[PDB]
Amino acid sequence: MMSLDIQCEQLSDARWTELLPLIQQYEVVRLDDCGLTEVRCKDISSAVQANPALTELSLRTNELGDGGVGLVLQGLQNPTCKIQKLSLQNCGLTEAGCGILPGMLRSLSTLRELHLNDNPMGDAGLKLLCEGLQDPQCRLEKLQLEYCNLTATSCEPLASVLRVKADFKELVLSNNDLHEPGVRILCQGLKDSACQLESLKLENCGITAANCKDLCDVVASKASLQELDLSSNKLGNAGIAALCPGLLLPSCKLRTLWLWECDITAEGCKDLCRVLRAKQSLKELSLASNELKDEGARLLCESLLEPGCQLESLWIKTCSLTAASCPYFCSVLTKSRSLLELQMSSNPLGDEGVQELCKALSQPDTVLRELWLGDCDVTNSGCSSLANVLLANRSLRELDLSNNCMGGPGVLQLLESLKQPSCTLQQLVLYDIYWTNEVEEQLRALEEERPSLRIIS
Amino acid sequence: RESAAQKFQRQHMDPDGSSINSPTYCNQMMKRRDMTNGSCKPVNTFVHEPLADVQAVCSQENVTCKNRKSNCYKSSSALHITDCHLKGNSKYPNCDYKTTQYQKHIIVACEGNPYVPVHFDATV
Repeated sequence: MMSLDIQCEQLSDARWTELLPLIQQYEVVRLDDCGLTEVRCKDISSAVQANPALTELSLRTNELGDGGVGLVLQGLQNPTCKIQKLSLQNCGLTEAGCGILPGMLRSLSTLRELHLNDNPMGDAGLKLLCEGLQDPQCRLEKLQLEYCNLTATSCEPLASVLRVKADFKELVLSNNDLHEPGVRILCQGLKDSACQLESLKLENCGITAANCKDLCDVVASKASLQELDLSSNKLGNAGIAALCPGLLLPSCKLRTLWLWECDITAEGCKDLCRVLRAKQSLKELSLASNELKDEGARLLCESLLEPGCQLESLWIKTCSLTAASCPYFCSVLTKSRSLLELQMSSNPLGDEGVQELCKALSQPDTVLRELWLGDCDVTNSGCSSLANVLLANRSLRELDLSNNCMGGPGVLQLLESLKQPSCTLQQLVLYDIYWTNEVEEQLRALEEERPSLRIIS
Repeated sequence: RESAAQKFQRQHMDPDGSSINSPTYCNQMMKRRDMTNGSCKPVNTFVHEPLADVQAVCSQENVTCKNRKSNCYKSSSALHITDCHLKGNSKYPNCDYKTTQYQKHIIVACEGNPYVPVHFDATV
């Protein structure tokens, strides 16, 4: 087994020619953000053509262009090619270079994972893609087409593909404006599909509340669904209400639910809490960028304390939460033995809110491992309370305080606690906090005292 | 080990760069400039002006830093900037950013000798 993995490098002709023999022999070749261009795709094509062991080829984030992409796909058509995973993400693929796709997909019968995200192929390019995907020999488990300039006209071709395939595990069409009617067509294709779908991501696709009865039908039809991402869509409370009945089915084993920025408010959060209380399988939930408000937060906390809830990660960044909701999180941090990660950044908690949280965390029997309190209007006056937490808490490993109102004095109070070798914290995050060279010296002195301590800025 | 002045250039200086044609600019730059290591930097600004131009700001209008420090300076002219905002769909190690461009005055904190930017305070 041989693997090569390059991330973020400027490959000179010198450093490049070195790799050619490797690319001709290795099972795994990843050349991501390596400044590759079309000038290098013939090397890649030749190398790959002579590589019967190659199973993964990733060239994400390189300016290959249509010619470069064309040359690469050409080299993948040897009866010897064994490739299973292919990524041409962000490679400058346009509709102009998609004419080759139908041929490539017909011959690559070993292909299981295809990443074409961030290529502006558009609907014309997508249709050519689906002509390949339609080929009986094309059997993908995973397809990623995030941000490819697709609209509603692409939905029928995609739906037609889903109906006749059975191996699909993951589908991402995020950041394409499919619109309400396009999303309905897609859902219908998923329902009619025999595929045991595990992951579905449709962020920012023009989904509305009107689509939510169909998405409910989709969920119900896929007992294998583990991850559902409907973020950045105007679902609203009504949309959530139409969605929840499917999430509540005994057969639903959803593990991750991403609902970032879905125009959800308190009552919609209420609908979801019903799901939290009944679905022990649900481990990760994001409601970030929704105006849940304190009432919303109160509902979550009460649900989190129910025996039926085993939530492990909760994302509630930018949810209009104030100090008034913090007593309810206290009860959670004190009682819940499942919550390990709590993202509450960009909420106007203030010193009050954070001081309250510190009260619960200043006990040694908590389980919380990661807490984000960035941009929560925390000042120097809240840092002594945080300092105490760092002394007394025996679970917290990471604490994020980026983008707050504190300065050197506040930060210094935190460093003092970290001087103690018994402190549990492994990582303190302080982006965009300004302290003078004097504090920095105290900061770097600590880092050399405790090399295992990560302070990020 | 890097000086504050070096850290400022790594995190905020991209004289020749441009984001107007590249919606994935921030995704590349935040990763390349070591600002997605261990945690996704929530927000960041890149300045597309000559280094010497940004440094000249320390010799321009004195203003108060957001934390009330007094060693902050506002640029006399609006500069070309790219803002990077972490998207709510992000979960480390996956850091997805929204890229936006503006031409605005910048406010930096200057320290040490020579007197150069050591902190990006704001855009106005």
